[PDB]
Amino acid sequence: LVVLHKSGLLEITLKTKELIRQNQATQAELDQLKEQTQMFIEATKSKLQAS
Amino acid sequence: TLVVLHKSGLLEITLKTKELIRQNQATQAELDQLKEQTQMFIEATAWAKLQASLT
Amino acid sequence: LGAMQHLKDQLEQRTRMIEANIHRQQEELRKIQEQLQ
Amino acid sequence: DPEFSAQLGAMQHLKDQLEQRTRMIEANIHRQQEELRKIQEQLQMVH
Amino acid sequence: SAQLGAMQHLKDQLEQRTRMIEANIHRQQEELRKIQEQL
Amino acid sequence: QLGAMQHLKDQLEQRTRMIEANIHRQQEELRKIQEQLQ
Repeated sequence: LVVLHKSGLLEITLKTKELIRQNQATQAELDQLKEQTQMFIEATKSKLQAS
Repeated sequence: TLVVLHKSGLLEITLKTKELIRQNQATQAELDQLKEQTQMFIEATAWAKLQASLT
Repeated sequence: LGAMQHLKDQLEQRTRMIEANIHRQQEELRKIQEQLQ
Repeated sequence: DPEFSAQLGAMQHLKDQLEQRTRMIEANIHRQQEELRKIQEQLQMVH
Repeated sequence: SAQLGAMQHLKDQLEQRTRMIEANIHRQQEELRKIQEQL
Repeated sequence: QLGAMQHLKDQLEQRTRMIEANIHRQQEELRKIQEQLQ
């Protein structure tokens, strides 16, 4: 941990886990936005309100 | 149907609200994670767990 | 129209659910800031 | 009260918020990518 | 006192993330009253 | 402990690469979503 801090791999590890976290959140948001699309454009060819 | 929602302009509100729930849930997840990383940080005064968490 | 209300019922019911949620997040947050002295 | 130009305008309103969500996420991702660049930089400087 | 500063470093990241989350929560805090009044 | 550090640094580099890959994939999905409307 001392070497980790002085090498600054500590900072890198933490910022990297945080960026991974953020990226997973963006992936989740993107998946939901995806499902509502491909469902929006679908009700324009003939559930939605219920959603 | 949807036309009623639009007429009520509850459309604007329902969408904004559902958006708001999504955001609140995301930040809640972040908060849960921060809460444990914090705890585990503190608890170490246990060290193996944190060091294992960083590697 | 009679529908409007029932949907709205849930809407006030949910917004006030969210304020509570935010209050909970803020208290939890205060705890975290506490622990870090 | 109005006629089903209610339809048209409901559709447009929904499409607009949905697209707005798209640009929000797009902004999010770019911020992530710059953070990436910073991490990769910082990581190039470790022996 | 080698580790002192490393531990401090972790505590620093935690203070920063805490501030992040709190800022977000307050913006959401604004939109909530905005909408609930709207009704 | 030179090599231990070295090892961790490699793991970190790999983690960046996937992240970067993800960022690209996520962008295309966006773009697909960005299409469809118009």
